Order: sequence, then C-alpha cells, then structure tokens
Amino acid sequence: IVGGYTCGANTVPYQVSLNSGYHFCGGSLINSQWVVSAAHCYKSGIQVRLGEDNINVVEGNEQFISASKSIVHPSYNSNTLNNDIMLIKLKSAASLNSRVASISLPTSCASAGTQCLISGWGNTKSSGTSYPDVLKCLKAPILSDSSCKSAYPGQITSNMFCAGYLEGGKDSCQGDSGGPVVCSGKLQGIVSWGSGCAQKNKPGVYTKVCNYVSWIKQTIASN
Ligand SMILES: NC(=[NH2+])c1cc2cccnc2s1
Ligand SMILES: [Ca+2]
Repeated sequence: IVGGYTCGANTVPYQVSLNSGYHFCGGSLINSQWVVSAAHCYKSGIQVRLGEDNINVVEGNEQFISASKSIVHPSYNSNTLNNDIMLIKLKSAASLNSRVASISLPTSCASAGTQCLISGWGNTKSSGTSYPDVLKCLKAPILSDSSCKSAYPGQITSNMFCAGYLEGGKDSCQGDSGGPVVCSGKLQGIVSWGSGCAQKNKPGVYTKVCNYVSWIKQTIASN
C-alpha cells in the first residue's frame, strides 16, 4: 500500500495473510471455514494466517491453519485477469473472536464515489521497494467506469472496477494481491492488478465481488 497508514493491530479482523514459507498474498475471511483471495495468488501448499498484525513476530493473536482445498474460478483467464477470484477452505475452523472476524458479502454492487478501505502488507514505494511488517490501510473511492476504461482501453471487463486517485500518490501494490476492498461493511473488491503503483492516471483495478456472490455461496455449500 503506497501513501497509506498503519492500520493498528487487529483493526481489520477479516484480513488474512497467505503463507508458503513467506507472506505472498492477502485474503478475506468470509466465515469460519472459508477465505476468498485472487486467483493469480493460486499456489499449492498454502497456510492461512489469521489475527496477524506484524507478520514477522508472533504477538499472541494469530491462528495458522493449513488449507484443505483451493478453487480458482471456472472462468479465470490469467492473461487478461478476468474473473480473478479464488476460494480457499481451511483444514479446521478458525475461532472467531474480537481479533479474527469474517466480513459480509455484498447484496448489491457499490456506486462510483463510495469510499472503501483497502489493506495489506504489500510494497509501500511507487519507485522502489520497502515491504512493511505491519498492516497498512488506505481509504480510496471507487472511480467511474469511464475513467477506469480510459486509463486501460480494451482491458476492463464488467468483472472489474477501479478505485483510487488519478493524481497518483495513494494505491495498493504488489504484495497486496488478493486482499480486501471493503465499502459500507461489505467485501466489494479483491486487489487484482494495475500499472506500476500510485502512478498518475493509472488507478488500481479490483475484482468486482458483487458479480460472484451466487458462485461463492453455491461453491462453499457444496465443498
Ligand atoms: N497498482 C496497483 N494497484 C497494483 C496492484 C498489483 C497487484 C499485483 C501486481 N501488480 C500490481 S499493481
Ligand atoms: Ca505476527
């Protein structure tokens, strides 16, 4: 996250860190047994780490649970990143408490102008590399689809939306992949892609979760 702030330990209780020996993607807890992340974050051998703040220090509120199965969307296209969403089932149910909570799925899509909260442990420099150990947060609005499509001609589908600032300065970045974009108490997006980080007229692109609620609900009830 570039131009954001330190969230505060466990102030984003649904935030997840996917670990395969190191942190490589974020995710969101939707109920005690399931996590939603980005399909481009798919790997075999994932351990989900809940209740984390500093990912390099065991502070006492973490739960490390291995994944029993991963399901990448049936229509994920790695070349265009269309349908960039995946579900991960935990081997054991997590214990929900104040520091580990799940986030709600949306009932309808959010409107341009709505302010959201984006979080993650990704790079904090637009021109450089500095990975933080504690969770960073960024409040950003959803942009109009026309400004999103003008920045990325022929690349945005109806399953994506842009959020951020066209002036540049504040944005999600590498390492933030798979993490949450929460607006009005619902999970509306997943950090998916962009061009550089915090560049002018190059906002971040997010998977539009409101288009996948039926697929999510149906898949978790049959697995
Ligand atoms: N600028 C963004 N919002 C980006 C997010 C990601 C996520 C993965 C890879 N590259 C990028 S750029
Ligand atoms: Ca920790």
